Amino acid sequence: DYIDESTGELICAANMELSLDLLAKLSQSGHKRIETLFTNDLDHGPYIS
Amino acid sequence: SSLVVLDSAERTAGGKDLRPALKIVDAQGNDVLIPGTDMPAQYFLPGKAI
Repeated sequence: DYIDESTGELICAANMELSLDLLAKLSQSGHKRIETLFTNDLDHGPYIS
Repeated sequence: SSLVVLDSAERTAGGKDLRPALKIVDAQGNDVLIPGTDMPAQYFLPGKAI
């Protein structure tokens, strides 16, 4: 769940669909180290997600 | 190589709509037509087709 430290408003929550606009706001919160998931079907399909 | 068309059992969640077929064309890449009609011949291979 990445919050913006400077004000602490909930910009984006855990386990959500990925969109262009929030990526910009996110890296501007000063957080330049994020954690994608590996769900490629076949060997590791989207089960738990 | 022998191609085997997998049934729903080993298919993922996305591969459910794709209905398999061997489509019959010409040397130029044009669709050859079924007898007396304008159908593009699409012989849809059912389950477990070696």
